This record gives sequence, structure tokens and C-alpha cells, in this order.
Amino acid sequence: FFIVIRDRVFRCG
Amino acid sequence: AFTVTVPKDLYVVEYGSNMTIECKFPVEKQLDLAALIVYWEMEDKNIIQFVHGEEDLKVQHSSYRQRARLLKDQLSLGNAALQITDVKLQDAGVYRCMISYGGADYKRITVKVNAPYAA
Repeated sequence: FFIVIRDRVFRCG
Repeated sequence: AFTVTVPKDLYVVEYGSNMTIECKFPVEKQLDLAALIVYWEMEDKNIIQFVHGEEDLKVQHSSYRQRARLLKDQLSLGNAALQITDVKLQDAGVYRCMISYGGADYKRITVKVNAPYAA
């Protein structure tokens, strides 16, 4: 996954 | 829209204790584990990566190995609860919980650890 919430990035692995 | 909340955004924990930090997300009827992502991190360190009902331990940081658990029974209540045992001084800092179930959100939680001190 590559998810952006309020300009913060969350990525797998 | 899909919103994550935190009952408590600051935990003050004793060195060596266990802590459970939580985040809430919206649930209705079935929770399809296939579609749910729960992620916990701190700094550059992955703690939990729970995807399609499976934890990927290959990505988990060594410092959390055998110490960190998602309380998966809490998920039906809309609670992503991270339990850390044997809390270290180094466990103090800013944790992020991210949940995705169609929509996605995150929140911050600060942990402070009280160093051992004899009364």
C-alpha cells in the first residue's frame, strides 16, 4: 500500500 | 468520511511495565479482514503491519520482536490496540496508527516512560 493522509505517507513493507 | 480517533493521545508508562495504546475506527456489521489494514509505527520503525488478516513479521523492527502484539479481538469493537510488553526507555516517542477500510486515516500518540527511581 501507499497511502497519504494529511501529507503524511504510509507505505508497506 | 473515514476517521480514526484516539481516546488518549499521551500515555505515561513505568519502565518495565506493559502498555496498551489504542485507536478507534468505524465498524458496521461484518469486518472483512481481507479489506482491513492496520499499521503501527514509531519513527522509522515498523511495529505492526496487519494486511489481509496476516502480520508481516519480516518488516517488523528487531526492537519490537516478541514484545508487540495487536489485540485482534478488539477489532470487532473498532479498536486497534497495540500492546507492548517490557517497556524500555527507548519506547518513549511518537507512535502512529494507520487504519484503512476503504477510507484511510491515522493518528499520533505520544508515549513517555518514567525511568526507574526508588521512592
